[PDB]
Amino acid sequence: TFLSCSQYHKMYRTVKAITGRQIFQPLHALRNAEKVLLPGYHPFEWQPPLKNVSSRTDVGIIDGLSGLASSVDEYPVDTIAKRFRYDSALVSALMDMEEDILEGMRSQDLDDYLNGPFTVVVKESCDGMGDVSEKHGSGPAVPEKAVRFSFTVMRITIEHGSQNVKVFEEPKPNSELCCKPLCLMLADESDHETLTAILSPLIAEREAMKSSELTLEMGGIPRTFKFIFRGTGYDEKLVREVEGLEASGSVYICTLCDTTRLEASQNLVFHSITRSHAENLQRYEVWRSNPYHESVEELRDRVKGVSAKPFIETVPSIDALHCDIGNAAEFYKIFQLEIGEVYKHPNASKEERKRWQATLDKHLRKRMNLKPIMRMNGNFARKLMTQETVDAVCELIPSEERHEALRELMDLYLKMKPVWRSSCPAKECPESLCQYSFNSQRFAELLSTKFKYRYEGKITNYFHKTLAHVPEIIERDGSIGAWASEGNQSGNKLFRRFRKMNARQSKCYEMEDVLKHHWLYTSKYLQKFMNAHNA
Amino acid sequence: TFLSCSQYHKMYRTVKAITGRQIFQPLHALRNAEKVLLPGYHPFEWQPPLKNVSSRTDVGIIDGLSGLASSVDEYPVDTIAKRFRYDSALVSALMDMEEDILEGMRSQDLDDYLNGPFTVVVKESCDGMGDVSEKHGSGPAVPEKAVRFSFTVMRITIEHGSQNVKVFEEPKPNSELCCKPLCLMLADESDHETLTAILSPLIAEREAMKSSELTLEMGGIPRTFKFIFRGTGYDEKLVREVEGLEASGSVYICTLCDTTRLEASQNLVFHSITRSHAENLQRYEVWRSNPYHESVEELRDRVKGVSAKPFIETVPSIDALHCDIGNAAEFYKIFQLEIGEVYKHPNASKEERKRWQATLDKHLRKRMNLKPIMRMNGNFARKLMTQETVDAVCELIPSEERHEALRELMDLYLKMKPVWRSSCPAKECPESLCQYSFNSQRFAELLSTKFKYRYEGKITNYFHKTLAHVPEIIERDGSIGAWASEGNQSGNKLFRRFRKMNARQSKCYEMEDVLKHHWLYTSKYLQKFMNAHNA
DNA sequence: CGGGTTTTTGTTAAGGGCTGTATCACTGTTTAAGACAGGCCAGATC
DNA sequence: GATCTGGCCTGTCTTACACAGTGATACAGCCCTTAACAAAAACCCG
DNA sequence: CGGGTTTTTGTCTGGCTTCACACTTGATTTGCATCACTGTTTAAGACAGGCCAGATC
DNA sequence: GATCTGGCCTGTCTTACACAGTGATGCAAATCAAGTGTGAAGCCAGACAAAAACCCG
Ligand SMILES: [Ca+2]
Ligand SMILES: [Ca+2]
Ligand SMILES: [Ca+2]
Ligand SMILES: [Ca+2]
Ligand SMILES: [Zn+2]
Ligand SMILES: [Zn+2]
Repeated sequence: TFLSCSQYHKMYRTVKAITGRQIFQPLHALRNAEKVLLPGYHPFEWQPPLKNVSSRTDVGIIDGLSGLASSVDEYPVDTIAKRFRYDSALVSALMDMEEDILEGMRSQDLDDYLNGPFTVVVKESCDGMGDVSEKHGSGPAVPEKAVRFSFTVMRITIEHGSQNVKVFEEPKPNSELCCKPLCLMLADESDHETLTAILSPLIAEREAMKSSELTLEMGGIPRTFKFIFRGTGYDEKLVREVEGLEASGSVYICTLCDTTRLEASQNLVFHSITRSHAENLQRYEVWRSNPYHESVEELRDRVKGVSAKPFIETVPSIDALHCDIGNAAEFYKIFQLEIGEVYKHPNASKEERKRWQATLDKHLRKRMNLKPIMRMNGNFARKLMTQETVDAVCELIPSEERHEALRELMDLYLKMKPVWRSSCPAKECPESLCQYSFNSQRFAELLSTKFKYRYEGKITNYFHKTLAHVPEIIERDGSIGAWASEGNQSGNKLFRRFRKMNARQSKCYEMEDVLKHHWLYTSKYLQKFMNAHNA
Repeated sequence: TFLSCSQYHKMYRTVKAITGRQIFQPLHALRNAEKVLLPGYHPFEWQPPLKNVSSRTDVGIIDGLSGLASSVDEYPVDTIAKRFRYDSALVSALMDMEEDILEGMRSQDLDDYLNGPFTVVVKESCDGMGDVSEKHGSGPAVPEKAVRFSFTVMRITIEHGSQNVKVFEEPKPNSELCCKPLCLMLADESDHETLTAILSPLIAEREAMKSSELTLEMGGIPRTFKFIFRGTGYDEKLVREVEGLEASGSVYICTLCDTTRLEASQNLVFHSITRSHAENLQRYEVWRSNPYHESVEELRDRVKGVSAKPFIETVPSIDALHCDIGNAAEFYKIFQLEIGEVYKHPNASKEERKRWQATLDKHLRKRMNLKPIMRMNGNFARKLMTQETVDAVCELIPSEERHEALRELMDLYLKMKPVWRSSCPAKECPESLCQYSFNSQRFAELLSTKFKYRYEGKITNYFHKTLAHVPEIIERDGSIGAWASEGNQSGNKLFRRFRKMNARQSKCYEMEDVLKHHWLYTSKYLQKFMNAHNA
């Protein structure tokens, strides 16, 4: 309810004095019940012990700088940052859902008194937010950016009998209140030095606990958990940055296969994922070393635009959210270009196209009340992307064979969108999946011919991904929509709301508070209560 | 507690599902319990009727523009503004404090069923809070201002037999939560045409209900109320604006006596109070008409600086908040001067000035943790005006006697501060009240002799009001602290909060929501629920 | 008026468990509008 | 050409222009109990 | 070890009890959806020509 | 002289950067409000007779 302590105390004492009873509990009984829900409360132990990681079990909110050298002699740093220790936070996230683990265990007809090697599958994701500053006073202070690194327990399995059974699977994976916060920093997500300064310890802890087993007493008996991390909720820019690629405008487009934007137009769907992390460390080594004594423009070809040391280990994936938003903006542009009738007379001016845009947006907020937006958002993408939109915009272009072509294009795009928009297209839409190959090869066909005034050279990133990589990503990892960044893209509102209503402005405590409240919010032993009206 | 409706409903359904009972009430129950506490619910009857005011009794929140013609052909107005009708507001206030004034008659050994002509004494306060905007997106561009005209039932008094007994007196007169809001608008306080367009109807209503008697059934038996309005919650700026006086930096300084700054410095404390509202209207008539055919520079002597038509009827009084802030800032200036020994070597340059300022700032921050600031608030003025602060700053002057010449000065200013700052100096500090004349006269001598290097010509306005008019404003009104703008100055907080936490962004509903919620917050039938824990 | 009784009450101090409220460290990071007085140029004028 | 006078420009001044609200910590009451000893009306009993 | 002493149960037929509960039908409350409205661009970075300007044969 | 080439200038094109939350309406479902006599689930009757948990020769 985003109440504060003074307001909760007002309500407490008022209900108490009126009713006579004590319906709400006092504040200290909330601090005590809170100590149980943060990390740093339960006893756990690793085996073998974690290399370079402490052994204590009461480690709460650590300073994020990790003892970063802060004097007037080292590289200047003022980015305040708080975090959890990865292992203790993961333990807390598991004993926050002990009850659901046990319930799923019973549901799968398993002996509730079991302690097998529970294989957890976590999905971690960082996403830098912008302009988290405010106006606490008479002044427009400054642009202030933040970065949240967060994770989520995606799926818990056990190796019972001779197989694996889902003891637990996240209901809505990319939701604002199942993405647990792990690190909060106030820094530009492209300030590579400070970013690595903050995130290096977390990657260290992650690499450490990737190779051991966690003993944790869970409701009586102790259980042994094994972890498998999957960094997937990184948007395209953060993938190209952390993994050590060149910026998005390069010749090398796909962060999953090493193909060049040009040759990605002569051949649209015959690629295969070949951009791992080990290979990219190897390619950076070849770059920095240059053992074949090549020129810059030959060494680039040798190492496929890798000119930086891969920092975090991500996995090849496509970010369904930004994939769909980019496709929608792309279609907005193609609608404008169809209005301009460019397929017959090219090379208009830098204002004829603006007039075409005016035509389009007037017609749209006259035939749909679809208000124009200068920043493409998923809402405008859902509203735009319909067969009704070509149904409308057909009456703005003179020829009708363009109606036919664009109608067919929209048909194929909507016929394939669910396969990467769902959260389990193996069962939710298996016909679309088993026909994706054909329904996208013909989409590429019709992009080759009836739009070659655009797709002769440059074909954008997300179209290449959407067309050529989706089926094998599915055959590799189940779905595409679940493994996305929508979860970490919602919590910006929570960040701002907590920093406004529940904080202490001290610039040192003021971040512990946000981190703590967002942790509590995304808890589950509490959502069990706030969802009590569903019996 | 400032809950939304979604949040309140969430808490409601949670408690209902957990407990199983129903402690909180559904939203519709609260809307029904709200329709009773807003104005435009009870029946009332003016006798004789109110000239130019309707007779309906169910008029609540209405467009503040009062049907101001808004076409392309009229003077363009764009200010959103909501208001209550003044009589409806007073009726709701009275049948809100019904229980309290019944208890008052009980305590005063009167009859519950007594229907004497209750004379009410209401305070009027209008304050133009500024910068009430927030950044919705990107761009700090537009600052927007606001104005809230409000009132406060200050005392209620029945004329039992042949004596007036105080059935009710406000405990905290200038408090956050008894200043009932009446009208509020988004417009500069000095956009004089808009301000008059909005406040002309309200003035019409408060002029209508000055020769009538509200008949209102209160706890069964009907009662006859009869009003006295006093406009006092006005900062110097609006006083001068809506009385038809020259801007505050003129030669005619006091809004109570018509005297020149030079003559104020020659004669420090012997003035009377000789500037009413009818006198202002009559002097404006002299101005506009110019009956004696004389040039501007002696006509302005004839009309003592009245060159505009008076708009509202305010009373001759001094604010207290701005009074002590101004006097404290003037002592701060005297300190910056004494550090530099301006008396020995006058006419320095505009670098030693800032040097003196930074000297005093660093010194005070070192000695008292009194971190300096630019906008001098009330906490700064509170801390700075202490005998300890002069005892500290006294260690920065090479002189031997300026020590005592500041010690005595601060001594007398402190002997004077309670006299006006008190909400009833008669029975809180009558010794200060009977010595105030002597203390102010000695203070005046001290400024005139050991500080003539500053107060030879210019003497600021507040060192005229404070010095020469307090011992008569007291004898005319009682206190000075009660009749002040603090109650309104505080409510500004609430506005901003409401405007972001309880509103509809509709730019038409988004203001009546703020106004309704502020009326509720200011109610009393609810404050004696949120104060149940004490009693 | 008493006067044995009830019938209930007043009191002590240590230590703890609990609860309610006050206190604490801390965060804003220059005004804008108008009045008047010089002072110096700048042009009107003898 | 010399001189008298007004206009413009800065420059000082005087009124305003958003700090109470956040979580955490610290006291200050305040009741429960040991065990006994004494104390206001409540009231028949004499 | 299997046999024996606790807690704990079945157990009496009677009369008792509170209270759910039959069976309408409209006047209320309560739940859960809708609804109209709000924000009013880019900012770094890659690649490509193209023009010009200075170098070189 | 004549041309080549390299540097700077825009000029497009790529990924990215803030919309669910406000108070209001408005129908569907629930309940509930009486009627009046029912039976049903326990209550408890002091005292008596077949089982689980553990002592005991
Ligand atoms: Ca991002
Ligand atoms: Ca994001
Ligand atoms: Ca003001
Ligand atoms: Ca104010
Ligand atoms: Zn690819
Ligand atoms: Zn005066």
